[PDB]
Amino acid sequence: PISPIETVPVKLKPGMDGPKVKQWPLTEEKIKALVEICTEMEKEGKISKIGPENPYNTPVFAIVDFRELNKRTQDFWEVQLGIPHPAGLKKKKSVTVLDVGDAYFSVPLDEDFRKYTAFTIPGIRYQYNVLPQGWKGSPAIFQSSMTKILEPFKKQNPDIVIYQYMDDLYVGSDLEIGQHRTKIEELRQHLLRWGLTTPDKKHQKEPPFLWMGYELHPDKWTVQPIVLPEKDSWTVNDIQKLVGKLNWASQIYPGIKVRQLCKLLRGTKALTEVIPLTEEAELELAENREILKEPVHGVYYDPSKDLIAEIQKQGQGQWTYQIYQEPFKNLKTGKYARMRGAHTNDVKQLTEAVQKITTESIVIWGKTPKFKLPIQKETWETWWTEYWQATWIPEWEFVNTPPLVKLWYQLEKEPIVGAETFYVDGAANRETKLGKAGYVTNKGRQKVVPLTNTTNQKTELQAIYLALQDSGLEVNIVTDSQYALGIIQAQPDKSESELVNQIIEQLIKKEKVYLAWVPAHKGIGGNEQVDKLVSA
Amino acid sequence: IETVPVKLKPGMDGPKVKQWPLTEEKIKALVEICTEMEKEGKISKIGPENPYNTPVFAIKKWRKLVDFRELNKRTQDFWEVQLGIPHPAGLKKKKSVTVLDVGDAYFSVPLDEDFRKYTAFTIPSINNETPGIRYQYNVLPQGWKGSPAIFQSSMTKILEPFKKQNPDIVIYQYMDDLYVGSDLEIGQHRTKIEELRQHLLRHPDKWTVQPIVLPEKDSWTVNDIQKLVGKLNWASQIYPGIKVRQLCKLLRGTKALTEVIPLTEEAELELAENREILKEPVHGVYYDPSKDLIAEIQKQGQGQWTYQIYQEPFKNLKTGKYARMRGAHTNDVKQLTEAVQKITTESIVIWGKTPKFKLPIQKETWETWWTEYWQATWIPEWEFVNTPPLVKLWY
Ligand SMILES: [Mg+2]
Repeated sequence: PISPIETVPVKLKPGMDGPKVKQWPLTEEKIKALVEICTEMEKEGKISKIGPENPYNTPVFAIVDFRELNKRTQDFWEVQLGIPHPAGLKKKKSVTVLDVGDAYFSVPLDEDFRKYTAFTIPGIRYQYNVLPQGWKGSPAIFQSSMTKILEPFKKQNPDIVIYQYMDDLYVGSDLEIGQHRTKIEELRQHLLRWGLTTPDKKHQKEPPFLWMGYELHPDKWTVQPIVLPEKDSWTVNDIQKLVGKLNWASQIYPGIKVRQLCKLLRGTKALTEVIPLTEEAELELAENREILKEPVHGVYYDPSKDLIAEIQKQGQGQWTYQIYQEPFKNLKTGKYARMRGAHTNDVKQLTEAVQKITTESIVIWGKTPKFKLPIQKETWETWWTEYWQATWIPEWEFVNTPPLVKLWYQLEKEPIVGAETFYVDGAANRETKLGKAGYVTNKGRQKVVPLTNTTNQKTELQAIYLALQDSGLEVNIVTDSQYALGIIQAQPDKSESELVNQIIEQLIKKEKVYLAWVPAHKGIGGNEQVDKLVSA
Repeated sequence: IETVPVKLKPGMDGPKVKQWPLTEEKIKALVEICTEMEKEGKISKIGPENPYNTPVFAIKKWRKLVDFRELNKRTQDFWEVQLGIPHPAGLKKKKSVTVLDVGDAYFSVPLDEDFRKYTAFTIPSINNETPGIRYQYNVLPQGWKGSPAIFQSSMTKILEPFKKQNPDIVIYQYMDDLYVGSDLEIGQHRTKIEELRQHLLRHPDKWTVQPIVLPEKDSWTVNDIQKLVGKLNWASQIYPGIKVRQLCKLLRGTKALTEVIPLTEEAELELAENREILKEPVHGVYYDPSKDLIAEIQKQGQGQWTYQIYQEPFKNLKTGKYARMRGAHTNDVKQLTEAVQKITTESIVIWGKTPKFKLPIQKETWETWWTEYWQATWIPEWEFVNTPPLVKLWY
């Protein structure tokens, strides 16, 4: 049933010409099979025999390697921000999921591009007439076709809601199971007048409809845990499709990216060849599994009840949040591990988590949720005022949860009277990567320290550290370095930098600190002194 | 009419920008705005096979706003058909400039067919429950660089009468705007605008720079001097004559920061002498028409902000301070935005170009709210950054 829809005009990437690849001769058996097969696609109209003139060719195997053709195909414009989240679905009275079958083979390929789709049978020579299976266009062209076709039936049935996602048509409508049945009939026939045949093996009873792998019960959508095999013959394409499953779940299941397995795909070869990988490969699947094991689910959406996001600092650099509408009936829960900076703050990370969640909703629900955050209104207010950059949170609202967020410490706006003033400085020879770090003081103390394999930044920090250690609860300290000044000025909660962490531990312990800065090399008092002490 | 052929800059392809998520509201808004333009035939639905895309959004003074910044960077410069011919220079000086939205004119002139693909834009769908609606302009689009220059002549013929009719009212066209400046009294100004307005229907002189000044002290502690010293050090990069030395001399020791210190004639001479030069023009300032303008904004906490426009570092073409006292309307984002918008209009009226901004904010943040406050027909280029101690260095 090849659809009568107009064809989307496809081009090759400018500067390129269609593929030309040799077919590795297959086994007598394989060949006799591919023919057997090709002959009926030829019968169904899906493909067709062609003369040995057509320069181009792409490999068939018997278990089409479209890699090349795709590498030279006009990259299209995928028209979707992402896959739809089940929580985004509103609750409907009547719902059916028509799996449009064979949908690719039904939708015809542009004539003037068909040339490129030729393939031979070790030979017999064919060329497609319809969206090929592996071809790059297929999905994007199929979606465009599917929509042009639904449009008509849609202007006609505003009550009905059709969501497409590949070969699956979620048709929902708040209707009498009777009248719905009828609409589904009608619809089912429209498709037919367009060659789109919808098999009888559909959804006809079961409340757990599987639209996109989301079991759609009337009040609870769920996702059956994704099984992820590990066969003997771990074939290339298998490795690719494997990626798919993972990647698909990923928009629910938190982090799974088999990125290092993906590296195995960064050195492609025959699609039929088997090719494993080290601990990278082996271990990646496992960590993925762990996550894939525990199922997920949530309620549907109400376009009349508020969205509420609630985040909680469930640990160092990992946060959690849930977006719900009804106390124990949440849509999406989520974890958010991140630390955007080498030195961040909980206040700072909270904000990041907020903004993630904000858009994430705007994508799914279409509006920004209202928050319940582990941070006191005055703690925020002080922090933004004490920060050089501009910031902002939306529907902020305090919720006294157990782990709370606070600015662990703060520096003094003005120098402490009666605090031993530490003049600090460090240095290191670029060549040797060795340096000293020390100080001098208004009293008389004067430390200096030998150092191995560091940078001048590291010394300038070591030096602040020392003066912090060798001092009391209140201390004025002074650097010839904006680097260290900056890190500290930013009130870093934690860091990748141990020394910075060290420097922080002290900072939370002291009682009053005032870090100041002076122009290096000017005869600024005390400075010229520590300057000489660290020089060799 | 026969379309003016325009083409992308050498060896650059059209734009291919992803669309930002839109609120179930701005979307709806757009959706109707487009369905009409479609009916009027100014746009037209296109397919997935047009690999290009520019983002759109709903500003609201609803208005469709296409973020053409890319297609503009990729558009051939205009210089044959001299885009907005010489910059007035008069504008800078007039008693009153007023800006008009000549933009809707553009929707008449037909756009070169072999160029339409490059304006493709896509209206997003909630939860991605629907393929986006994609379109392609069929007329000079609103924010395109190509538009105005192409329509340059039509406009010129249109104003010529009224211009020769009032030989001294400067009219500068920039993008979709018309900066009509005059020195007439406010009332007698407005008439001229209205006269100019029928035709189409067919206060810089107060701007002021920032004089850097050192504090007024007596309670000079050690760091009070250390402070001064540090600044005057950096200030030299701007005024090579300023020099701290007699000041550093006061500091010589290992004095506790709190120690008070006697400002001797050594320094008394230097401060006063320096105070002079901080108000004397850096003769090196030059606005070079071939260099970009850069704007830097610092946050000053009191709902105040500081900015400097410069082409080459330390050669400030202008410096300033916006203080948007928002007792309740304190959305830094909203402020910073308003800052941004007020600084680019100043530059359009002066250098005749929108500076490229270095925003003191996180991309993410700036990216999630900016549109909520943006009110302009245009959108300057911007780069996110982290301001160092300049806050102090000039406030
Ligand atoms: Mg140093």
